[PDB]
Amino acid sequence: MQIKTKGDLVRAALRKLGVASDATLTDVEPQSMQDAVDDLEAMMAEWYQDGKGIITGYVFSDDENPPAEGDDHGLRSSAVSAVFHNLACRIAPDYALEATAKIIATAKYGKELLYKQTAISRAKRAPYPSRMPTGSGNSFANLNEWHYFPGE
Amino acid sequence: TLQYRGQFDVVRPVVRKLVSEMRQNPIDVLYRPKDGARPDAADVLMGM
Repeated sequence: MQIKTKGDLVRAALRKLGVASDATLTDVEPQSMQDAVDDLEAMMAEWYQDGKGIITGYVFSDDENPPAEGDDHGLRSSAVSAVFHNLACRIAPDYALEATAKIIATAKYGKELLYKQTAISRAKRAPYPSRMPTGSGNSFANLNEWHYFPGE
Repeated sequence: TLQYRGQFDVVRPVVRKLVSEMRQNPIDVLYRPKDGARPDAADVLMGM
C-alpha cells in the first residue's frame, strides 16, 4: 500500500477534501497536520473502545517515540479507505468546510464494512441454560444428564 | 457438540400391550393318539 503512516492517512484526507495535495501550489502548516494526526488518534481511540469496539489493527503512538506522524498505522489494506474518509469528514469543520455527500456516503459504507467481520464473529449463542437436561439420547452410554460439554 | 436429544417413547406401550396379551394365553404341546391306535397311547408321553 502507498499509504503507510498516520501522516499519509491525514494527507489523503486533505487531498479528498481539496485543501492540500501533491498538486496544489499551497500546503497546510505542520502544526495543522499534527492537529489532524491528533484528531485521527482521538477518532481511532473512540472507535476502538478499549477492545470492545471496532477492531482494526490500529497501532497507537506513544509519547516516548516523539513524532506520531510517521508511525505506521498498522491497519489492514481494506481499512485505509474507510479510515481516511472518516478522518476527512471529522477534520473538515476545521477549515470552515463540509465534507461532500459522496465522502459522507463512503465513510458510512466503510465503517459498516470495517465492523462487518467483527459483528459476524461476535454473533454467538450462549451455552445451554442451567436447568436444561441433555436428553436420553445423550444420557445413555455415558450417563451424562446435565453437562452439555462446551467442546464444540 | 451435544444438543438436546430427548426420547418420548410411543411404541413401548404398544409392545407391552402385545407382550401381555400373548402372556395371558399360554400355549403348550398336547399329544393325541393317532387314528387306529389305543385310546390311551399318549398318556405316558404327555406325562413325561
